[PDB]
Amino acid sequence: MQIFVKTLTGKTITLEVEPSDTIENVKAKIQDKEGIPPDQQRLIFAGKQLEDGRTLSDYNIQKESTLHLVLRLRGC
Amino acid sequence: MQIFVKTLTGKTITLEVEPSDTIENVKAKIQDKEGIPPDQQRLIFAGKQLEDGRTLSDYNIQRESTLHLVLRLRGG
Amino acid sequence: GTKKYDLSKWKYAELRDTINTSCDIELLAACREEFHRRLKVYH
Amino acid sequence: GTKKYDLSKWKYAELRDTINTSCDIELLAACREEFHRRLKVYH
Repeated sequence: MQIFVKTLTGKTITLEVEPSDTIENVKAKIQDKEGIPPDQQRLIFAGKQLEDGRTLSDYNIQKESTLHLVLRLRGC
Repeated sequence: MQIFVKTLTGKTITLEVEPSDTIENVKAKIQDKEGIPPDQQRLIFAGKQLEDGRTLSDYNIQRESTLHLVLRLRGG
Repeated sequence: GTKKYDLSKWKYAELRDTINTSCDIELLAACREEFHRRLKVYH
Repeated sequence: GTKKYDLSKWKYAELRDTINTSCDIELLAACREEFHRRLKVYH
């Protein structure tokens, strides 16, 4: 499958994956593309924050899905 | 357990089921009543999409529940 | 309920996503409308 | 820079939660920018 990832400015990123792929796996791929560490990543698919222990199938995230990438800020 | 299913136009449908009924079983019941095949269906409740491999109880869907029926447009 | 919404400036992903991530018979109808139109529309 | 929101009265939980609960790219951008500024600058 091929999913898209919209950045803040607008820069989109296309990544090839499968419904089984784990969110954590996707975040890792993005980290290999840009330079944002996982802990500093957050995937949101329309008012839906994806967990790091789930699969692109646990959200019905089909193909050509635009994933909003947000820089996970610190906290505690 | 009697449940209501609101259509797009506004026509509602009363379907008799049980908390142990699988969304897939329900979709089938509708396919028999109207003519919309399962794959071409999508129920929404409490503002949440219902999965096919789940049951009504797995969504706190009690009796007299209003299920939003949407025609899953196949394409993408 | 009165007057739909012009979802012409919308996108395929948005519309689909909305129906796959939103819950509003109103929007669902509007989205399904523009969706069907796109198929029935061909200059 | 055009038509923005005044996030000069938000809280840590608001921004963090809003970003973790919301998905409004616009807000996300303004939320992150204000979050950083607060750390970088102090006025």
